[PDB]
Amino acid sequence: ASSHCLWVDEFAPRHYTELLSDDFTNRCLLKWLKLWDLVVFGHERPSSHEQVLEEMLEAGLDPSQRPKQKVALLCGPPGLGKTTLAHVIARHAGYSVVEMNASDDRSPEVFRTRIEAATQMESVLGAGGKPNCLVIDEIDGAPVAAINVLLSILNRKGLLMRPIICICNDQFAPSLRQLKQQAFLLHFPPTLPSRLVQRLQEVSLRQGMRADPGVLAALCEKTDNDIRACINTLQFLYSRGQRELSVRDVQATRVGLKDQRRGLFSVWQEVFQLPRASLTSASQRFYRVLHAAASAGEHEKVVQGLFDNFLRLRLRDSSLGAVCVALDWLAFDDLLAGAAHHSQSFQLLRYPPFLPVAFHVLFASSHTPRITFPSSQQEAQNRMSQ
Amino acid sequence: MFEARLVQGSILKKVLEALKDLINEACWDISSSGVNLQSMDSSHVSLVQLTLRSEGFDTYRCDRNLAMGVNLTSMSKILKCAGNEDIITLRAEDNADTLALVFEAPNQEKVSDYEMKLMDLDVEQLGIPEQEYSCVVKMPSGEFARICRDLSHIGDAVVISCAKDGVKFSASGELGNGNIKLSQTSNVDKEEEAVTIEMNEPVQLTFALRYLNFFTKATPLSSTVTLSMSADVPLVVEYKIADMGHLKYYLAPKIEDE
Amino acid sequence: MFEARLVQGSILKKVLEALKDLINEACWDISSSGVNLQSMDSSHVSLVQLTLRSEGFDTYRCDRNLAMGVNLTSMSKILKCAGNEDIITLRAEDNADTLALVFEAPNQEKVSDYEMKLMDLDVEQLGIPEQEYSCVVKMPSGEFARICRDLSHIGDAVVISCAKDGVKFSASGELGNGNIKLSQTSNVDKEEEAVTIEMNEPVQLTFALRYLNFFTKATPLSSTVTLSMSADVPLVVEYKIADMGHLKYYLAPKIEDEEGS
Amino acid sequence: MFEARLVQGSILKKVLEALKDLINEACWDISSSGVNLQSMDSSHVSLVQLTLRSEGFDTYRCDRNLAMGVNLTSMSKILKCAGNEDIITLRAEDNADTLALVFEAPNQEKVSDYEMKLMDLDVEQLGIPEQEYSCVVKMPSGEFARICRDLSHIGDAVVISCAKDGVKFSASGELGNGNIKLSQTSNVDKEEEAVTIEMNEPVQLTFALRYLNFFTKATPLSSTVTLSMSADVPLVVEYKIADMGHLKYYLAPKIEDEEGS
Amino acid sequence: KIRNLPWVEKYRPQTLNDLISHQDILSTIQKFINEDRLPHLLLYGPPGTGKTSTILACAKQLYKDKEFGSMVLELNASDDRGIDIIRGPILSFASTRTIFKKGFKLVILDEADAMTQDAQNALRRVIEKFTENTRFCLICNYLSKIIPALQSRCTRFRFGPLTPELMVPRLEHVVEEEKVDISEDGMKALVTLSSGDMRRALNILQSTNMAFGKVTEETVYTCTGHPLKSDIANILDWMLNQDFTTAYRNITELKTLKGLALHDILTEIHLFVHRVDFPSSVRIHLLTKMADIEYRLSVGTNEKIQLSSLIAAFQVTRDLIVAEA
Amino acid sequence: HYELPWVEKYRPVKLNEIVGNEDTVSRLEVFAREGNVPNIIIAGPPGTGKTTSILCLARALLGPALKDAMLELNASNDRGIDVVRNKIKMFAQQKVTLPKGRHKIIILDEADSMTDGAQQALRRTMEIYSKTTRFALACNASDKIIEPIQSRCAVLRYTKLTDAQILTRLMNVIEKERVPYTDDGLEAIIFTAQGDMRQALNNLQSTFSGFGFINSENVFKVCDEPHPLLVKEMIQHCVNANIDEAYKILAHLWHLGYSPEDIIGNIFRVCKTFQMAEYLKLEFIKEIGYTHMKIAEGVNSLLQMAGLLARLCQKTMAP
DNA sequence: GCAGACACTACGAGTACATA
DNA sequence: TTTTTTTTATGTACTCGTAGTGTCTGC
Ligand SMILES: Nc1ncnc2c1ncn2[C@@H]1O[C@H](COP(=O)(O)OP(=O)(O)OP(O)(O)=S)[C@@H](O)[C@H]1O
Ligand SMILES: Nc1ncnc2c1ncn2[C@@H]1O[C@H](COP(=O)(O)OP(=O)(O)OP(O)(O)=S)[C@@H](O)[C@H]1O
Ligand SMILES: Nc1ncnc2c1ncn2[C@@H]1O[C@H](COP(=O)(O)OP(=O)(O)OP(O)(O)=S)[C@@H](O)[C@H]1O
Ligand SMILES: [Mg+2]
Ligand SMILES: [Mg+2]
Ligand SMILES: [Mg+2]
Repeated sequence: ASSHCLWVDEFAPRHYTELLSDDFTNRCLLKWLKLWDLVVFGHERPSSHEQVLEEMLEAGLDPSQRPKQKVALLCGPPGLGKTTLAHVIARHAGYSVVEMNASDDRSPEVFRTRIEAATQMESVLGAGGKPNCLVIDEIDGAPVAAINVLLSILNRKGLLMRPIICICNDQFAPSLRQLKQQAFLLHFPPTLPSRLVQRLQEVSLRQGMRADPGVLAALCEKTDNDIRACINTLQFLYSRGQRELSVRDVQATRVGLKDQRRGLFSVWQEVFQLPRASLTSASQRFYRVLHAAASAGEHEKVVQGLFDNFLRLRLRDSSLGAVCVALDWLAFDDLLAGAAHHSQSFQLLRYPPFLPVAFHVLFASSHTPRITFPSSQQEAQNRMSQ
Repeated sequence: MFEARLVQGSILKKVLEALKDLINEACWDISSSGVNLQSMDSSHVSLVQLTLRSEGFDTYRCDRNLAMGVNLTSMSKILKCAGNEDIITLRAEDNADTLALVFEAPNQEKVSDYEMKLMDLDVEQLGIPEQEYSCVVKMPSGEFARICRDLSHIGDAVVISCAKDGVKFSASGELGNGNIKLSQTSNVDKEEEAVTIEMNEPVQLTFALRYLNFFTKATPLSSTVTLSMSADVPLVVEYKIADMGHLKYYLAPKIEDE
Repeated sequence: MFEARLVQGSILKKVLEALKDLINEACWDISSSGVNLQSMDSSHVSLVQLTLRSEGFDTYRCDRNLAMGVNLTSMSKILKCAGNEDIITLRAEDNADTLALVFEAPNQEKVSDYEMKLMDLDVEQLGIPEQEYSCVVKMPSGEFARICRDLSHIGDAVVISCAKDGVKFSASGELGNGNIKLSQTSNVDKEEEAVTIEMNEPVQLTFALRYLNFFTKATPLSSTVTLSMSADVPLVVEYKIADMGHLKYYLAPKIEDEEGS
Repeated sequence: MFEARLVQGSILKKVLEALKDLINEACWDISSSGVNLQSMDSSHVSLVQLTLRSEGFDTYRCDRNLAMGVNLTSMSKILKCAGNEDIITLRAEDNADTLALVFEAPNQEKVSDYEMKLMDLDVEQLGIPEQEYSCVVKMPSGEFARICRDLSHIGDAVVISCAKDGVKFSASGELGNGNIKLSQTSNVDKEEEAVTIEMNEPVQLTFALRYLNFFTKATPLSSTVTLSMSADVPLVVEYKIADMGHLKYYLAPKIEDEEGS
Repeated sequence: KIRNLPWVEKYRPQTLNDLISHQDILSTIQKFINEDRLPHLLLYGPPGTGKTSTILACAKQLYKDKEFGSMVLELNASDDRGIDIIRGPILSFASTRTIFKKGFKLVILDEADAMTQDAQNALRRVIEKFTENTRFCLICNYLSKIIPALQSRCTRFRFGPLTPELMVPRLEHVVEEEKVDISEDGMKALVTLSSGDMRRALNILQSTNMAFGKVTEETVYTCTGHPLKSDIANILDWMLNQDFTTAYRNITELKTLKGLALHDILTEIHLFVHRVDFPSSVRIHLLTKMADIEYRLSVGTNEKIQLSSLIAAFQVTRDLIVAEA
Repeated sequence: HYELPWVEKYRPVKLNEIVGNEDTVSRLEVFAREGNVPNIIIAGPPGTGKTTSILCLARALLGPALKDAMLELNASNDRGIDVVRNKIKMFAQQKVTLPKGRHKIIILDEADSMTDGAQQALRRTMEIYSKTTRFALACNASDKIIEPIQSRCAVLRYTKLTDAQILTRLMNVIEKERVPYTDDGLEAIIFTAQGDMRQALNNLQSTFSGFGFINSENVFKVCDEPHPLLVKEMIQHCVNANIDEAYKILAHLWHLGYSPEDIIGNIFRVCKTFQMAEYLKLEFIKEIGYTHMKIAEGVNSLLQMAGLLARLCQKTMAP
């Protein structure tokens, strides 16, 4: 069935030794799932960001013979292997994977009865049946009442006897904010380029296509360390007309270039800090900053971060002219928002995307600014409401 | 070429209403012996084993063994329009993507032909559930449905305890405690209401109410139901139909015993 | 002076509940022969031709011919609070805007005079061809409503065919197909439940289920409906009211293209 | 000391629902004759009087002429927790700043006490003239509620006319006029259905619809209703609630248009 | 018979031969109709140029009166045109055939710039899929409010402003049909104050004929309230030739005597400063100051202070122009 | 029968009749000949041939099973959260017998109109049933499609068609339709097309129906010259503080009947990608937004656009 | 003949967003 | 290597929860 399936499914890992994630996260998830071995399998013996995880793996158990963090929340950018890690780690620890993803109904009653089905009963095969590990994929799109249902099931003192592992893409969702305080938080770093280059070499040599490690490194750079996007791009670009991959096919924007939603701190860093030493022209930096600030989204938070961070830099303008024209640009955005929300004319909403890039023309430095998250406007509004 | 002429649509209606909210798919296995359906939930909570032999149909033609993976709701949509007492021709080809059902449901010579598209369901294999049950009792189906509804009125789960005496049902809630004690009811004229006990080694388990109600929704399918339960083996209810086959429901107990 | 008198209020309630989600506004054409209403739907796909005879009313007078365009949601709200056993008087003057509906309460004590304001729509008259149809089928209205409701669960567009054998309905949907074929059901004790075939040439045409389900709401008006079909003229649903008049529904076929292959 | 007992709990459970969205507070005046409530609405249009005599209570203790002021946003939630056929006791001390309502739980196993803070409101009695009205009529209560509800779908304001023929309700809107009349209903078995006329001078006044619907929210308290009108006096809607007392509603008319020449 | 109608509705070009200006576009659309090759049309332009009249004349030419209600679906901004309407009545009208007689149907979407972009995105495959069965005509004034996917699917005709040379014979036809005594200066004033818009030409003609009984230059400029060219030339000469006080007194007396408004004075002075050979630094300052004054007149501001600022904007540049030499 | 317009009559039915984007179209030809095509999202300008390429690929892959092995959904369909859960997933689960290397194809045309939740529900039914069904999405704005869907598909990006690529298809249509022409008329059709094959075919059909001959005068009598190439000269004049020529271009655009909103939109679109100083570009964009607020308020005259041009000329001579 | 239960659509309500 | 919240004023669109209500089953 070589001509029947995708290369992302033909080269999917079927064992723990074939995973492409960070080894620390794999070991932490496996140790967290083996902390359930006493309650689930009835056996005493199973066979910085790192420091908190290693402490919570060695923190012990509650007197109900369970981990005190009963939910493992998995976070990261798309295409890293989070679903693959959850399924491989669950099938490796003797469990049976029960999936509940975003393609289901996700109403607070259907979510409730599906969790009660998945976790509150034993196997219908009797003895020898594998336990159920409830994998909840795409929890960041669930409503807040579904998260409340999940937490009420998690905090019944009706006792939860089976592990639950949740997978999300953005950990800072407003529906998961109570979950992060209660979950074994595993954040996925981007995959190592050398490991992905070696894996793409293995895939291309299995498919009989020749490629240098340089063009595969360029493809990994293009797709922002996405395994699935790189393998799909190789599957399209190889075909069977030609054998050897060319560097200009990867360098071209026709195949393999997808839109990446930028983080807020990455956008503030690329606005305030110049790139380190082509790309040295000011026009390319102008267009790059404009497109990154447009592709991030959440425009009001970007404006608040610019307003709260631009006076904390090592500003070279001692005459305060750059600060004055930046405040003029901020007042320009505010007037545009007011006029668009007053006259119902939202074609005025194409100019405030040029507010961040103006800051990039004003306060771009070669230093390393410590960008903080904006809180002053929201704290002031809450205090004014009080 | 597969043809099965079910003599009455009542049994098909009661089966597809019994497992309407129970299983998400129907996997009909077609052989020369009859039609088999061994389906399991995705969370491994309930199991359905339905067998309809070839003698229970008006006709039965089966050239090759077939696997009909079909949607539950798409067939409930069909037999919401079927007839209670009418002949139902369930037919399919050897290598086809469709499954046809021909009937004359309103008794008004209204020739209805309803087709379905198959589901491509992965071939999971469940060979034989082991049957070495210590406690085998017999009960009427209607009284079981009534007591399951009475438990559903109060609680959310049933504590079921077998005994040489009979089967005790318990349920607890904030409103109150619902409890009955089954007695020997063999001194009646009806043979369906007689409770026959062939048990040893009494077992007390806890089961979900919703799956028990879905199992006992098949009360008019058979007059008498058989209960088979033991320690660490899931509970079986069994409806023996009169001439077509039999139906087995398997329910896994709760982890929190008592 | 226009003054019609519906002998009971149930027929007007059934008519205005059949057309409520279909007809935008009611154009009552008034003459000495009776009351005519030829109105298209909001989508300009269906057509409604209602003809009420002068002999069906209690008292009917009409000096000069009128053409009253009135709103339908207002008339629906008027006819909602109307009885099924009481006389309803429709009044209209020569050069006024008040179309008066005069009836009694369900308590049967107090009068109720509900005026409506006439509209100015001056729409051009649509010509009914009144030609012969290649298929005429007499069938009960309840069976037609039941088969349209059963075909609405499978698909959205229904291929209806008619031949020498009988009328056939097909709904190729997402679950699958539903093919219901009924013929020669005249061998019952009732007279309304019968399927009769009058004309010759077989026709297969596809129609929307929403408009057919809207047309089936005239089931309490007539026990037996007539279906007229041909390859060029549209589908006609003809309800023959017992002693008041008749109602014709015209539905255009959908555009279907075969596969190039 | 104020200490009163009711004979039926449905009196409060039918009289506070009309005052739920009509008036913002309930001011009770305590005297030896009974309890008197005179409350004007926030828009200065409606005026509610409620006089329940001391002969209708199960017991009644009143030493000093006191006035209590309670809110509606808490009493409406408290009243829904109470029963229907139980007994309600109202208690108020001489110097305390709370009003206690003691009744039976709907489970009929425990006694429920609810306390409400006394709002110290500074009002003055407006003073009804109690003059001779130019029109007095008697109507059924539920029929008047159905009449006020049927004009809600037509216009935002109603017109009440009262000649010697009877009482005419009109509702002129963008849809069309809705006119209903009631006259000479003395030939019925029920005494509460007697639509009668009592005065001579005809009156035609335009009133609001929302306030009349709020007035007809208190219909099953009494059997009949009374309507009093004059040329400039506001509309008086009188309910004779059983034996303990009566209720009066005052509704001001609208400003008439400039139809002069 | 006679009717009580406005002259922009009493005189509507029911046929394509009665429209005056866009002769190549109308010839192409007439050859579209005659060859039975009518595409999806996109008529865009300034108001009062005859786009709705064009599509109504085409609909009356294509279809008879006995079948017009079954072939044409006309929707405008007064109707609900949400995405439920595109998926509902419009899609059912497109996907079904006719009732009485065979033919292709016509969906007219007047004022299509007022449609939401969800409805415009739902329109795309309705237009593309049922091209043989039904035709679509979008009419707009702003082309930027229609998505580029809908602009690709329709052939677009720009109905530009009506030139005053071709505007005269239609106005002469309306004048002869209404028994109006008009001079040549009155017709010149009509085609000047209309500015490529037959609606305002007919409205000003009807208003002047009702107010005065004759249509001359004085009657048109009195009924409209517009200042004459000599008044604007006098205002510019006073602003450029003498001091602040004398120019202020003369302009104030001219505005009080003739009842002029500052918006039209600003418009005509803006038209005049591009004709006067100013230096480029003077012209930029004058344009900026006059745009500021025109923006200040859009709210509750005293017109006397704005008139003084209009005088000030030229009293600043007088010395600069003279010292430039 | 009614003859289709040349956009719909001369829609390509094979993948080798599609001009432009030669490498991507050639790889789609290889995939249509062989099979086992990955999930695909085609993005690009309108009129490039994305729907044509997807439909031709689906037809060439499926053959006679196109009626039962393809699910085509548009923005004219519902395709909300309840349709991705119930209809798309049931089609992905549906058994369809196909030859080797061929899968079911769920064409989701114009995928920008789908909401975020429907695209979130699309992810797991894309990933699970990939051995039996495939996805072919077409879009204009690729940022409207979320990043999990773009990771689950091969993102092909179509570029705007060049002059020779449209000229080859125009020569094919002209030789099919026996249309007389000159080279200048075809150059004018290319000029009015602006990289759009739909507009090229529409303008060719309009000119041939109206006049019967394709020279520059007959094209420009019915079609129109493009806006931003003329706006760019005015912006270049405003950069050099030349107010007279900028007002000449502005008054020429005003007398053509263009509204102030279209003119200021073209001015902003030119000033986004203009070649000048970045701080001067930001000053220009801020002045354009300040004028556009006045346009949206209600004051939209020729004097306001002239004041905008004067302020843009002031921004040059104000360091 | 009349009470209990089933699904049906209409309607209330919360939320997001609107540009290139 | 750094995260909590409701304002902008309409119009539209989507999604979900709730409530009359027509009709079927049963003793
Ligand atoms: N070691 C590996 N070698 C090759 N392919 C792999 C490997 N690990 C994972 N993959 C594939 O790469 C993809 C990983 O993405 P998934 O784990 O399925 O989803 P995800 O990582 O959670 O990202 P999102 O947010 O769901 S898009 C899948 O298509 C896997 O089959
Ligand atoms: N070209 C024309 N020839 C003759 N009369 C015209 C012409 N254009 C406009 N008119 C007159 O102006 C009236 C209105 O013109 P319309 O056809 O409505 O123009 P329009 O382009 O639709 O304007 P908008 O954009 O809808 S406000 C017509 O009824 C005619 O009386
Ligand atoms: N590359 C091309 N080669 C040949 N004809 C083309 C090409 N692109 C477009 N066309 C023609 O233009 C018509 C429209 O093409 P489509 O593929 O529907 O446009 P599109 O690429 O989908 O752009 P949008 O975003 O859907 S408006 C086709 O029917 C062809 O007649
Ligand atoms: Mg995943
Ligand atoms: Mg118009
Ligand atoms: Mg397309």
